[PDB]
Amino acid sequence: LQSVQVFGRKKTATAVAHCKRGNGLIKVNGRPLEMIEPRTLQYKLLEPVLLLGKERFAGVDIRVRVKGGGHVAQIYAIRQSISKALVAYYQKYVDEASKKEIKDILIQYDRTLLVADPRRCESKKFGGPGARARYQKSYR
Amino acid sequence: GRVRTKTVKKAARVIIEKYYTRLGNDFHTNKRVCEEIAIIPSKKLRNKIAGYVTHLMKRIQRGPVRGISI
Amino acid sequence: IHRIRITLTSRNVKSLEKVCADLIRGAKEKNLKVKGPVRMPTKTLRITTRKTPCGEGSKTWDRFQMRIHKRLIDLHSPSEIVKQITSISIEPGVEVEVTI
Amino acid sequence: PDIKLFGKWSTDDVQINDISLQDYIAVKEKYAKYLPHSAGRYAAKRFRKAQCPIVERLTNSMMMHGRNNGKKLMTVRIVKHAFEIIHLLTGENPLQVLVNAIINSGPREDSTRIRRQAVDVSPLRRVNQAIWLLCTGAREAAFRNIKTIAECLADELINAAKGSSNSYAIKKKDELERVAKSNR
Amino acid sequence: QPIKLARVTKVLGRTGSQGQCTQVRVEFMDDTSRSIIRNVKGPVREGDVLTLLESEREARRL
Amino acid sequence: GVTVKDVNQQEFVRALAAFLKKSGKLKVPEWVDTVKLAKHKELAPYDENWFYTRAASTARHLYLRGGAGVGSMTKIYGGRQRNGVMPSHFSRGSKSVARRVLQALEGLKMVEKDQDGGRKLTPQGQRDLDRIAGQVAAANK
Amino acid sequence: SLVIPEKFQHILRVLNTNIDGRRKIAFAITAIKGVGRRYAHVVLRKADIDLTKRAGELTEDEVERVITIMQNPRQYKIPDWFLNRQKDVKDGKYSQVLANGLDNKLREDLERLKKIRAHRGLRHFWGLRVRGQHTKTTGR
Amino acid sequence: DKLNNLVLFDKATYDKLCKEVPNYKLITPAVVSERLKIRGSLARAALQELLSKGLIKLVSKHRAQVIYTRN
Amino acid sequence: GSVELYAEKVATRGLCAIAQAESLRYKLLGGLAVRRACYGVLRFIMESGAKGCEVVVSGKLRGQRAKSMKFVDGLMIHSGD
RNA sequence: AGGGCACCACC
RNA sequence: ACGAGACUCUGGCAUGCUAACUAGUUACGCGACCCCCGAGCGGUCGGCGUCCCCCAACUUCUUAGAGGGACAAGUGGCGUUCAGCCACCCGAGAUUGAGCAAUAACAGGUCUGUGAUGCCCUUAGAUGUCCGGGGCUGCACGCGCGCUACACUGACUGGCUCAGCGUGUGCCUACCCUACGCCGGCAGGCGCGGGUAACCCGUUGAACCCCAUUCGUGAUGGGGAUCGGGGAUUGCAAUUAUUCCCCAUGAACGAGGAAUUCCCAGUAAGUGCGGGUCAUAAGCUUGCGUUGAUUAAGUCCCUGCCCUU
Ligand SMILES: [K+]
Ligand SMILES: [K+]
Ligand SMILES: [K+]
Ligand SMILES: [K+]
Ligand SMILES: [K+]
Ligand SMILES: [K+]
Ligand SMILES: [Mg+2]
Ligand SMILES: [Mg+2]
Ligand SMILES: [Mg+2]
Ligand SMILES: [Mg+2]
Ligand SMILES: [Mg+2]
Ligand SMILES: [Mg+2]
Ligand SMILES: [Mg+2]
Ligand SMILES: [Mg+2]
Ligand SMILES: [Mg+2]
Ligand SMILES: [Mg+2]
Ligand SMILES: [Mg+2]
Ligand SMILES: [Mg+2]
Ligand SMILES: [Mg+2]
Repeated sequence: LQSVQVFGRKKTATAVAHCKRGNGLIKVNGRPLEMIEPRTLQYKLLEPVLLLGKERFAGVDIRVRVKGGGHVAQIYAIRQSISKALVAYYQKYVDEASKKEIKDILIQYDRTLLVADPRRCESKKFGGPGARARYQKSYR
Repeated sequence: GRVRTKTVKKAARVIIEKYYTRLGNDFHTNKRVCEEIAIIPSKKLRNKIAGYVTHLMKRIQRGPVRGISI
Repeated sequence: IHRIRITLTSRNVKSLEKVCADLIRGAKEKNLKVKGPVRMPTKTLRITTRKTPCGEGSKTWDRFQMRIHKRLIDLHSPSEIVKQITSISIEPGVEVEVTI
Repeated sequence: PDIKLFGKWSTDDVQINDISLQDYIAVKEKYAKYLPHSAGRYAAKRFRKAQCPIVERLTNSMMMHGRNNGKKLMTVRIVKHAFEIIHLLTGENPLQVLVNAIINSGPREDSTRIRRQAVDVSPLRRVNQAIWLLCTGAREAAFRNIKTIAECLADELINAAKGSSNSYAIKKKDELERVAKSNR
Repeated sequence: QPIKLARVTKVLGRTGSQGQCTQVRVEFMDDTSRSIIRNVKGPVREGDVLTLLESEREARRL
Repeated sequence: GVTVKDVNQQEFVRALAAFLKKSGKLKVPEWVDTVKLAKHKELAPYDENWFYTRAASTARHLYLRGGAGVGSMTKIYGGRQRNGVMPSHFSRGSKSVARRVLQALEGLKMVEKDQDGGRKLTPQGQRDLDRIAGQVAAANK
Repeated sequence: SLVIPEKFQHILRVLNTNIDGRRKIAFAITAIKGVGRRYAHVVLRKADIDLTKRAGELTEDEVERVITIMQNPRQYKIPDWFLNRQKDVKDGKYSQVLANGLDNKLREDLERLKKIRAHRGLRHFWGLRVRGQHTKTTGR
Repeated sequence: DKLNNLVLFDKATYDKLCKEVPNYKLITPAVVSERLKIRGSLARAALQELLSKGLIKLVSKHRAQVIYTRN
Repeated sequence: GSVELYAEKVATRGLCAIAQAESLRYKLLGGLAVRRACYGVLRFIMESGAKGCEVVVSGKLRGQRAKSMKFVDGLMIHSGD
């Protein structure tokens, strides 16, 4: 029984990928990875598989459960969780060399595939509609 | 800016003048020594003092320093 | 015996944690199966109000808040033993509710 | 595994003729991405936007005016359809057409108005202003017209790449450089 | 006059009424000599290549 | 093997609506040609057979998430209400429409009342939806 | 199908109103006062007219049927709550007033309110707002 | 001046459509409307008819933009 | 019978701001001079072991026009937690 | 006369 | 020595610690459905159950305590080689956002917050107090904060699919949040339950967005003012329309002169959701998330403030 559970975050969206020894299945909330909406950003989800090849994923089944945030943030959380889950599975049940090479590929393409973006919404302050904008000022 | 105030600078100078033999060029060891030998109320202040201690130790190894009399 | 649930509530985290630790230490000394302190989400009551008593000046606001912290402890013990354990000195500001 | 934009357009054959702009038009190699949507922090530091892929910079500049603020999925779809239309109309690589349009639209000399004095234009500002002019021309052509925004953007890019005077960006660049020459 | 290409070798400093321009020193790419001083609008850094439409003028401190 | 979650949901809804209309045992209210589906709508639905589409959508939602009542359905089909010169707000769907759809689905025996309240799919309804999903997958392939 | 028929009518006259034949039928009969989009759509649904055809494409029989249903909604199961003249204050009858009928109804209502010297009638007579709006700053 | 487009084809416009349109490199409802002085709905219906008859080829379909091309 | 009240003495009367404010208030009600009363309270506070103290008396001290007199001693902080 | 600072200044 | 800084709260990191049936995961058992084929250690399940007579392990996800972690610490360059600055590596992070905030002042605002208060006024035909009705909203006009728009980067009609902050039955005190079932086209009505709350609303099926549809440059299916008729709800009472719903009516407005505001990163802007007010209740405000940029890393030109001579 070889499995890992690795999360990825984007804003308030959090996706946990369970990656176990398998035949190459990838699901998000029980749906095929190609069925996740919006499909404008389908390549964002497919990027880990396109970069690493289907051969790396051929030996694992990955099921992703995602919640919170919005549509785009969930897309980014899913892709980050898939990449981090594959890296963790490789570093735990395969050699360190394979983990290093796949991690290098992912990092070279995009660092957010492995490292979470820490940006969060800034608090509103009184005297304006938002964090920085102020209400219009009149003089006469 | 990263200008350290007189609190940090004076604490670092006194620490170096009193415990020069236990200090070195390693920030983390200096931080442990500072927390062992001084009561510094906050972790951030401890880190700033240890960093300036490390900087001054490098300067002292490179040559004499006016502020510190060892 | 009976299953005892102790609910502790406070506005002071440090005193709340001290009381919880003392209760768990007492339960351990009495050799009781005690579920550790379950920490409920902290409640933040907020009141935002204008600073000025009149209506003049820059519209500045005070953001007052109160934080309520809640803990749960589960015990399998007789009621008398539970009361004896809860009879220890309780720090001020901590409200304890015992249910069987 | 070669990376093609939208899965259709390759970057290997794209050539940047102007050597001054070669360091400020990120289009190939490490800058080849499947989509013009990276959610990167390119505005964190100065000059870092030079690393932002040029297609994504165009997509960002299409999010105007206010009513379209933040609708990056819509602008990505607009850019995709515009590239499809460009390929149908010209037979060329839409990335090559975009690069040529930016090169031809960037003004090389401007006036600073300190009476005005002529000054040179840095390559980064050249790229910035080229993108701004192209998007502005497309938007103004598409406003209050049955022609769609994707078709207007494709026409603007094609005309700018050819250097034609039918391009809003080309006309604005010519006016700016003429005024700079007058104030020289 | 033919269009010339120059390479920024040193950023001298800000100039203009509102400080919008940057005065830099450029060395010509055609001839390594003949470095001159130019005023540039926009963010510029060392190693950038400028397209001089008129390579005869000098910045003259704007 | 094909289940609902394996197929495109819009295509599945269209196929299931066509199946319900072809079966023709679904009870349709007399006022389907007069009403609009919510107070935040401006016009009645463009599709004359909107009732079958709504029933298919409701059955799919019950498949994905059982125990939903009329209130949950009105939340599902709610949308943005524009208020003239005033700001827009969320608004719920028509309770009568949701209730009639649920009752018609119960009449088809694809839907039964849940023990804890609300409605859920019967095994027959689950089987029908999975068969429709298989047909959709076969058509796509 | 897409070629214009020989019987296509450029302009129709229905209830002393010029209906443009180029518009789709539903939005073409809205040119009649008293017929809005909702009422037009429900009338055409009751008349079994395809909504996809233009106003000029309708036959004389179809136009006559549409006019009959429009002028007698109650006979065709058009519900009372759909009507713009419900429970008339004088007759108590439910109807859909159209065009000159609608204008006459409005004039009669205003005349009645002014005759009894009700406050709303006086506001109408003076030309001010009648639904309680502030008049200090707007309506100039 | 206001442009008066046609809601339905006349003989000349229909012939011009069926003759010239299947030869354009780019075929969109907007460009067809501009060239033949027809409305967008008529252009969409005509392009759908041409696609059904096989005179043109579909490049991309989207709710906001549909792109056809010659065979 | 459920509620019981007890009385206790303040440990360091000189360090209680409320106690000192009441003492100053009753000295002023007793007709004592403002400067004398304020300086007496200040000296008592400082002798009680305080790092510092500040006493501000505001109002119509002398005549119709109002003003404030501030008496400070030792160290005093104003900002931060 | 010279020198600083600020999107409640400008660029 | 005060102020600055330090400080407190907040944001980001921890597969390390503590430990959870008012949080879950994984595993297993049962059940439902799909695939005869390739029927399996298959796929989907917010279907049920597994310390709770007895029946399973754990804490990644959630919650919240302790501790750790970042120091211009490392490398290169500049610098008097000081203080420090620039760039880069590693790194979750190399400037998160707030709160607090000196001396000395202003005849700045508030006696309409106060059983804070001096003096003056009034005090039974009252300036006390209650009750009834009206007004505070009144409309040739001028000004300020705003909301909705002028459309196709759109409107409409379907379909699909994602949050976070937080509130909830009350001394007086009447007034809570609501699931589910039925009736009604809608606003709503009736019944029957849960919740004093990580327990119920609630997996808070939010909007924008996404996918299709119709419209086709026309003051047009843009816009939704004004106005007629009818139906509900709160209330003792709705007229000078409380609010809400339905049909109908369909104004200006085609991007705005002089002038002028706010703002640099999860920011501006778009978008909706909570709290306050609240019997009835948001075009305001105070918070929250969601989508998410262009431009700049400068200057004293304008507007100011400060310093030196
Ligand atoms: K357009
Ligand atoms: K007062
Ligand atoms: K008074
Ligand atoms: K008073
Ligand atoms: K008042
Ligand atoms: K008050
Ligand atoms: Mg905002
Ligand atoms: Mg909705
Ligand atoms: Mg009409
Ligand atoms: Mg201090
Ligand atoms: Mg401070
Ligand atoms: Mg100003
Ligand atoms: Mg400006
Ligand atoms: Mg954890
Ligand atoms: Mg005054
Ligand atoms: Mg008033
Ligand atoms: Mg409209
Ligand atoms: Mg109109
Ligand atoms: Mg108010």
